Amino acid sequence: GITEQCCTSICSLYQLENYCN
Amino acid sequence: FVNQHLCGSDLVEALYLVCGERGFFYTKPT
Repeated sequence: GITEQCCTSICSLYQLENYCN
Repeated sequence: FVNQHLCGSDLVEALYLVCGERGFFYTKPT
């Protein structure tokens, strides 16, 4: 899951930008 | 702005600013 690495963990402008195609 | 927690709502917002016009998958592990 990706919404977990951010909501269940931490997420920066790079982690969420690594999800935008 | 430092690393933080964000899900769907505030999560795609972040996905939005980071990319936004690039569109993201934002999958939901249900």
